[PDB]
Amino acid sequence: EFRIAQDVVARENDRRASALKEDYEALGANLARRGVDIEAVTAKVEKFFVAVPSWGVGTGGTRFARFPGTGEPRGIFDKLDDCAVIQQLTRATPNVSLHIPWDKADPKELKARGDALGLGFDAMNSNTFSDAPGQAHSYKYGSLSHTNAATRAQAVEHNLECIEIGKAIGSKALTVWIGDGSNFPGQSNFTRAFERYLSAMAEIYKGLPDDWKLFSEHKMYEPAFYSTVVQDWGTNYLIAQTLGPKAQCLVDLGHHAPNTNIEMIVARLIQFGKLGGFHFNDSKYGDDDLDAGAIEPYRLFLVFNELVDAEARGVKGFHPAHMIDQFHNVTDPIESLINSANEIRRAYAQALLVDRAALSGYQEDNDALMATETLKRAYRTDVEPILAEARRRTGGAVDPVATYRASGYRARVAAERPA
Amino acid sequence: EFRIAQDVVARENDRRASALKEDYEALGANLARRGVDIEAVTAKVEKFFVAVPSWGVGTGGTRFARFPGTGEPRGIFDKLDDCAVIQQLTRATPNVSLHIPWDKADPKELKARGDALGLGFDAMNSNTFSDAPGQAHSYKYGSLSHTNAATRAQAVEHNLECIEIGKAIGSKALTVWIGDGSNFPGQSNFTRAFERYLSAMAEIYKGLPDDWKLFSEHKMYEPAFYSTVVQDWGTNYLIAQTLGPKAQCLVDLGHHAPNTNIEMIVARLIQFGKLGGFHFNDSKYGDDDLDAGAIEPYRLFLVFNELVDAEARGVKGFHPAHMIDQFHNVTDPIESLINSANEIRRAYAQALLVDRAALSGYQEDNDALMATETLKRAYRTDVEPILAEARRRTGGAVDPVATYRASGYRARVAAERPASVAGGGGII
Amino acid sequence: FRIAQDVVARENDRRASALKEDYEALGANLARRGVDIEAVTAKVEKFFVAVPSWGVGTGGTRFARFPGTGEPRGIFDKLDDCAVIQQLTRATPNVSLHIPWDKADPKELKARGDALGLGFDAMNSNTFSDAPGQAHSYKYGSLSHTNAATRAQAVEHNLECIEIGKAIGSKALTVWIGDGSNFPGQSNFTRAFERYLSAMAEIYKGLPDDWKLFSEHKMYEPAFYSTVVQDWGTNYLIAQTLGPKAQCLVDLGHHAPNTNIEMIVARLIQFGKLGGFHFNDSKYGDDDLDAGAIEPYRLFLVFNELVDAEARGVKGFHPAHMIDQFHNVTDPIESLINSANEIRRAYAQALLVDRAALSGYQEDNDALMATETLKRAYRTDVEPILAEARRRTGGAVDPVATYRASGYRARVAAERPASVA
Amino acid sequence: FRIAQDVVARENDRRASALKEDYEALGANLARRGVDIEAVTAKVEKFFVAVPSWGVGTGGTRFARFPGTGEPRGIFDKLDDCAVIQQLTRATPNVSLHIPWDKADPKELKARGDALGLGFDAMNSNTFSDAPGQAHSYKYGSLSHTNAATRAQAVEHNLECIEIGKAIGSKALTVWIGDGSNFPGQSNFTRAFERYLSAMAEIYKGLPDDWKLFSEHKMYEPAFYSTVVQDWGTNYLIAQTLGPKAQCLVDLGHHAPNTNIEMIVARLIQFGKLGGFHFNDSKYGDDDLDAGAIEPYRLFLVFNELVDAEARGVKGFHPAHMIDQFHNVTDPIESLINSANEIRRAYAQALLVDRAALSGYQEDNDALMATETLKRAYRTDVEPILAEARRRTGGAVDPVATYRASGYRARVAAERPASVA
Ligand SMILES: O=C(CO)[C@H](O)[C@H](O)[C@H](O)CO
Ligand SMILES: O=C(CO)[C@H](O)[C@H](O)[C@H](O)CO
Ligand SMILES: O=C(CO)[C@H](O)[C@H](O)[C@H](O)CO
Ligand SMILES: O=C(CO)[C@H](O)[C@H](O)[C@H](O)CO
Ligand SMILES: [Mn+2]
Ligand SMILES: [Mn+2]
Ligand SMILES: [Mn+2]
Ligand SMILES: [Mn+2]
Ligand SMILES: [Mn+2]
Ligand SMILES: [Mn+2]
Ligand SMILES: [Mn+2]
Ligand SMILES: [Mn+2]
Repeated sequence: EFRIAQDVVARENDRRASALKEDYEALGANLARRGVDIEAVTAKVEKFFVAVPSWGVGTGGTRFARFPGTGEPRGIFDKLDDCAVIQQLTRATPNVSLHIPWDKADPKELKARGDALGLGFDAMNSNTFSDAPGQAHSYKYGSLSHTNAATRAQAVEHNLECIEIGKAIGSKALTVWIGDGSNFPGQSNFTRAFERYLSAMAEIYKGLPDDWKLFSEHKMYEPAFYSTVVQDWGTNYLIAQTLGPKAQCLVDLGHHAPNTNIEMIVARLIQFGKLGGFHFNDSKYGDDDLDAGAIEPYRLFLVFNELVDAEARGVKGFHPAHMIDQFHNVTDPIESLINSANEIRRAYAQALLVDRAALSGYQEDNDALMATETLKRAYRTDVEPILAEARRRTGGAVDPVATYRASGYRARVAAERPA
Repeated sequence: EFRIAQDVVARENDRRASALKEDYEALGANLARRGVDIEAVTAKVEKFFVAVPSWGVGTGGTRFARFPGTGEPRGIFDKLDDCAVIQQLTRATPNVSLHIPWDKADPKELKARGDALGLGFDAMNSNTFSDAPGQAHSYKYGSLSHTNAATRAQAVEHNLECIEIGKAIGSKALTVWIGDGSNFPGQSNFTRAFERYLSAMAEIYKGLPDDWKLFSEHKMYEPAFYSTVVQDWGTNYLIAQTLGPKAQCLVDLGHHAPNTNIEMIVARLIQFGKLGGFHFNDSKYGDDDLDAGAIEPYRLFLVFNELVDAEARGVKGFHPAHMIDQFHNVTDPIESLINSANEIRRAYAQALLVDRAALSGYQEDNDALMATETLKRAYRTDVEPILAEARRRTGGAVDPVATYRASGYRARVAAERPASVAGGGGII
Repeated sequence: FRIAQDVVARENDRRASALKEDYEALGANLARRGVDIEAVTAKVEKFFVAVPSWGVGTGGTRFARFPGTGEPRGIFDKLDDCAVIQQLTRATPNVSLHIPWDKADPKELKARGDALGLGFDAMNSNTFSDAPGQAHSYKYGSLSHTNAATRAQAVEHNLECIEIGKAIGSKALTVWIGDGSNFPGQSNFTRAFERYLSAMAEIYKGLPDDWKLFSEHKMYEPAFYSTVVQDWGTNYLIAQTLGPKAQCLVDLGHHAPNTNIEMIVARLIQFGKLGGFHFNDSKYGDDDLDAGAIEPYRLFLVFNELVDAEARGVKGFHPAHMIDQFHNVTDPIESLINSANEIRRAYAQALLVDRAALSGYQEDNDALMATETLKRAYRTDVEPILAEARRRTGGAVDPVATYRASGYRARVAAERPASVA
Repeated sequence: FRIAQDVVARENDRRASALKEDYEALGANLARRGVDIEAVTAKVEKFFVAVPSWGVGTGGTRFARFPGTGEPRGIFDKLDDCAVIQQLTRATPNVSLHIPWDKADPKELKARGDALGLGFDAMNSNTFSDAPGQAHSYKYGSLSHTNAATRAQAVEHNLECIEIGKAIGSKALTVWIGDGSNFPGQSNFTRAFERYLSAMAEIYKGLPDDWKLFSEHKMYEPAFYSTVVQDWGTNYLIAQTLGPKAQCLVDLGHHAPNTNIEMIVARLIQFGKLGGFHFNDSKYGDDDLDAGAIEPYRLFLVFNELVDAEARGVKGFHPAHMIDQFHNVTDPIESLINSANEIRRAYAQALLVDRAALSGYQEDNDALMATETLKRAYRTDVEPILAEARRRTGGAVDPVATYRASGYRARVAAERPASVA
């Protein structure tokens, strides 16, 4: 089934075919003059996939308010339908990231709906940062690192339940992000809290399938405003190293202190084999969770530069999980996810254009200016023609958002869904 | 009416009177050696008041979750009852700051309850950063600076109603904080958006009584994550200067960029007569809204040092409004507000101890070390005996939190009020 | 000609074919977007940014300085090097001088400038360091120093900068001082600012009718607790207090972490106090790195505000543009060349924004299409436009490549002795 | 004795009465709190922090240096000044040397220290600046430089620092380098780190059995885009990779804005890699200001983690403590005196925390009482304890007051030639 009529996609592609051909051939010639085969780039671009968050499909909110749009998805099933649109048009988001209990539903049915829509499932995400009605023990003061044994046990059990749901739908990993920390100095004993967390995570690791990975996600602050147990990549490394080979670190771009060189963290984790994956988004102040690349596109390019370099250096067994973790508070969630996915492919595409041989020589000779200009020659390249062509060739739209709007999908779901 | 039994307050004071006497006399002796009359300090401390937020007595939350405790207040009347407890035990929070429409209710009943509890009302707070039921225009894309004329008018009308409610209950000011801003470059035109805001505020200004003040509150970010119309004190000054004499700037401690020298902003606003008031709280990362002084007590003291210095050299009827703006997500709201009000008086008391004459000399001599040590000599002084004696002398408790727990108030209201349920904040 | 014309010719010819292909390709793409590439190029070749005299020599940190070969011996050598930057980029016809660093006979300075085809931008005073034979030290401040005689000495220095500037063609004085404190209590915030205001008022009195006085704010460094002119708020208060000739200068790296700098620019323009810019890039503090090397989009967003001002028809809006950078690990001339290029790049992209469409998306609160309208311009590779603008005006298609081909650095290295103490 | 004993005695007697009153009052308050003031004073008397040789001279920024009078020139003058701090505070018996700044015949250094009653803490290498005659420049790095010969030169310099240290009684080498990049792409993060690790392994081999090697992380400066040893995470990787003798040194002002530093301290202690501390305070960057002059509570919280660690009896816990500050606008000796004082103040308050009560409130999630339990200790004015500790150990009740009364600064000013006067 196709959420967006195929005739609309065809019509909107034909409407832009002429211009695209000119832009693509123009870029192809320019790249050839630079010794790059544009076909080789497009080929890799159409293979780059990033998972879409179920929680990004509906309108998000802040601690102050939530302003829903029309046709808000009623549950995980409506969310999957909307995710299908993103994948149909960008062809870059074949897998969906689920969050439990937000997306709790019959696993078998989730699998059926996913298969019918042509969608897969990425890492599962546990939730012990909020209480569910009728919950025996509250996570107000923590979960996996809570002082109360029963509360930790409950948190662990919930994570095991997430694993069970994931196994039913085809997921192969569990991402653990908790709000555990303190809001006041002295409230928590930093070391003891971390010891409890490590002990609890060891129990989850014990119940982790051998064809699964366990991802721990660090965050400097929020919901905890004084200290957070898994506060940065340093603590995260200690966790992954301590737990085992199947445990790795997940880097969410917006979870770092102001001015942090995030691309270096990525490099460090790769070198020591603990870079499990990414949670893509952009920010300017805190964990803003804005559309990827909308604030600092160069930074996004530099992160991918490290990923591509890893391959170039011959790093092996390197297959980071890529996921978008965003909240869309003032835009059509589907549109933002579409352009965010496009932006991630944009950064990846530019990273592929870096002349590694040239860069290597400038680094060795300490020619900083030419080294940075070598990175810029790649970043400054407008790879949109490649992104559009990759989409067109794989059943997607030349201009996803334009086709999305031309289809009238939002008004359609608005009529189908309550207000 | 006494929310907390007088016998309990008396009992809990007698239990600690002996130790207090010793500490107070020791401190009095130390201050005397320093040429300071402990009695003069206590006399001023007894008269220092800071407004408590009504939204502060209820458990707060984050965008990820809210964990309500037992006996959560149902509405403004329950909240007023709880604020009465903070005032009775600390004697430092006689006025409550209301937020509309969270606390909307009959002005006669509000004023009636306040009077019976011995509570007054500080500045009113308007809410155009959220949508209420039946609202004709959404504030999703802004309010006073929204591109839609009808929306701006609706926001203006709401503020005018806030002034109306405040006039009926004895309030003398309106504080305006909005989330207006953008999450993406290009979404808003910085200039046009600010021009729209100024024009809307002008209409609100026209509705201000002659003895009222309009406080605009800046904030770097949240809920807007790319730009905010009233992002800092610079824009805030432009606003106040543009609107008029009754318009001044409100400084919320946790609303500044990382590493900002906040005490300097206070000085600058005072110098140009635009320091409307304060929103006290503490933080480490963003607008954490934590208990005042719990993270950086020295910074709080330094802010009060600017306030006391201005006071010491008599300036333009200088009387900024002091208010606490905090959310308590992991403690008993009443206890945190009690100790936060205490910390504010603590910083004030310490600022009073600064030898202004000596500091002035060291500043003119460019003796940086002695100048900073002059400040530290005051700050390092443990003024707790003063704070406790000030409380004891005015009908308060020597140890407020201790007295609060001994009274069993929380267990009491928990039994009278419906049980609560945890859930999310507005993440989805 | 600092750089041989035959070299510039040879290097341009070697790249003419590729430029033609890229420019014409870009031209067609722009035409399809309703934009005339010729109109963009015509404006780009006229965008100028002043080159800092202090940026031509290698810079350093409080830890060390690593000079390269052929470091300029004085201001005259610096002007010679600035001539290279202008000849190759054609985007830096004016130089910004710093007194006393560049103190010399005004007549000679002017003669060298005219000979090289260079002009002079705003003068820069220096009361953040002590010069020989000074009666009072600026250790504890200058224009805001508690000692009246020290403030007077600083005022006199600024007036002298104005006299030098008048003689050489300058029409503005930029004032940046380190005045502030490293400890709470060391300074009375208000009295220190009042002293500063009194001093600046005197300097203002020495301003010719057609001159401007620019005060430059900075959050910290050299002062590490408080700085008198710490941010744009205090800066606005200064400009408004002083008068019509007093305006604010914004140095990109002088703001608190995460500050929305483009908004400050918009605010100052709205109230007519945006005197000019000090361009550079940074990641941590006032790093003074090559413009656009760290955050190119932010640079573009700043220019988006500058172009919007013209779009909105702001009157008498002629901000001064100056590069304020230090080059610690690269050939200063090469960094200044590419930095000037980056600035023209951000400017050109700002010119490509479809303001009509943008205006529509803003009014309809279509945040996604509004930001995409900005991105469509920013994502455009305008390098061909920059290169064509240079070709037409006597510059180099690839400035740094041409600079390296000329062997200029090696030449001046043999002419200039390295300082030994 | 640098300071006349009669002056110390006279200034102590002058303030003995008030001290007795305050100490006794504090003793009674603590008594009521179940604490023996005598036990606290006894521990404070034994808390020592290394004074940096580079701390007694006036510091500066990249913009300027404003030397005071009697500036110490060379290590011998510096040791004489350091002796004044130790004599008056009795809290800084050991000095931290920096090579080559303090290079001199080891025998003479040892002799001079013994004569002044001063020992030597960790040695400090310097490959972040170039020395005269140096074969290879550290402009683009040192231990992680791409040029093999440059790395070898840096390794040898470090080995030389160990040799000097062994001769004077030092038992550790602290390695802080500016290695990094100012531009994206300039360095390959991983390869640069691999080169550093290989270089440090060589240095590690020259370590005696009883020596420690400390690596000090820093977010930025002098490198403004990336730094090889940028944070504690990379620092942990280094220490763990090198071996048991390698540990991490934490300099308070070397972290990103808002970083929870006390947590990093706890984490390093838990994994046995907390080598030591570099004390100072800051507000913006690596300001290197007097310890506790900006954020005294943060300093207390760091000591809370240290005192707790001992309370828990953690293994591998025995951190070195050193002051690493620069004094740009004060008498360096007075600042080091009051900084050492602040450090003992924070230590003393940490000793007052009721660990049993705290533990209870932590287990019961009573956040308010847990934090108040810390505040009850922090709010306590321990100055009487600090003053008494000094008085009882040969120091001054009021160090700075005694220092000024002695007229020391004027004395050395008359013995040492200033650049101009
Ligand atoms: O980033 C995170 C919270 O800050 C986690 O990944 C969450 O699970 C995700 O954002 C959904 O709330
Ligand atoms: O600080 C504020 C929001 O950040 C405003 O004062 C609010 O009105 C107050 O905090 C209540 O949410
Ligand atoms: O930016 C500044 C100092 O931070 C001023 O403009 C200086 O005068 C300039 O950078 C030269 O040092
Ligand atoms: O802190 C450091 C430099 O930032 C190192 O410890 C230095 O060796 C010390 O500060 C002396 O410059
Ligand atoms: Mn995430
Ligand atoms: Mn997040
Ligand atoms: Mn507030
Ligand atoms: Mn707030
Ligand atoms: Mn500048
Ligand atoms: Mn600067
Ligand atoms: Mn250090
Ligand atoms: Mn340092």
